[PDB]
Amino acid sequence: ENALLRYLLD
Amino acid sequence: MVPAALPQLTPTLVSLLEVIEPEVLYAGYDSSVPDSAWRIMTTLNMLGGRQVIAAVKWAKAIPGFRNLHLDDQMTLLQYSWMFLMVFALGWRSYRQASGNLLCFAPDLIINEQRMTLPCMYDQCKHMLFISTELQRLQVSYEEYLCMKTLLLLSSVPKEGLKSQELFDEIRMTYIKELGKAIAKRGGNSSQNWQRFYQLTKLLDSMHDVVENLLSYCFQTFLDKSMSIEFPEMLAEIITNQIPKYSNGNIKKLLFHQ
Ligand SMILES: C[C@@H]1C[C@H]2[C@@H]3CCC4=CC(=O)C=C[C@]4(C)[C@@]3(F)[C@@H](O)C[C@]2(C)[C@@]1(O)C(=O)CO
Repeated sequence: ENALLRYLLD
Repeated sequence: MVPAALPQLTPTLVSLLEVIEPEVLYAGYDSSVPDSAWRIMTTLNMLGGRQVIAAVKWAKAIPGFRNLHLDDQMTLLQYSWMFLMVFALGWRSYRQASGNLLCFAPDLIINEQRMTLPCMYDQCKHMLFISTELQRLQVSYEEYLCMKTLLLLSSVPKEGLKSQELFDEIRMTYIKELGKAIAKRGGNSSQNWQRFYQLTKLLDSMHDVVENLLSYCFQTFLDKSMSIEFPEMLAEIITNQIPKYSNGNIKKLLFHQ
């Protein structure tokens, strides 16, 4: 549900 | 002539903020298109997604941010992105146009005529407002940087964050940094009190501005028949933000009653 934002944050 | 060199950091938060502030992005605007509110809105959203990605990279570098629970980090960015985007649009519009024109990017400046097209009028008034306040108050770059960090930390889940104590600490560091930025101007104690009051009133006023803008963002996002496009990054954030907004979960952290 938050793949893109989670990817950036990691 | 001088040698190439990176600017000298100092052990202060504002010095770090200055070095991590993302560079102003160009839209890569194809000005050959005809003038139309729907086309403009899509163009603004595509620029917005690029700015939001830059803002996420900026937030990760803010001391302590990455130490908050990952869920807190996502939530803070989902709740605050519009604040960060509108405040920076306000800064560009103030520095480049004294708050008279919407300066989205150096190659995307929306003039009075375009701002007054039928379906641009209302949203542009809301978008330009904060720029007029930055102009009125003659906000400095150091004040702006501190205030912009406070906007990342101005909206939280009603039930609290997972790393609440750390968040409160970080937020207070930037409140203090704003005071230092005001004080560095060299005013007397009374003037410092007055200016801090005025700038925190400005911060508080951002919530009602953002309410006006999210109403457009969410409606243009949801009503696919309007054919206004959003890039993936933004679409994902908005998809996740709407349920929190509509359930009344987004709690504003106001300085004043
Ligand atoms: C009125 C709203 C508020 C607008 C946003 C205001 C903040 C902003 C500043 C920028 O530098 C670039 C894009 C954004 C982030 C934005 F301009 C676009 O995304 C279009 C936007 C959502 C809006 O125009 C629409 O809903 C259009 O669909």
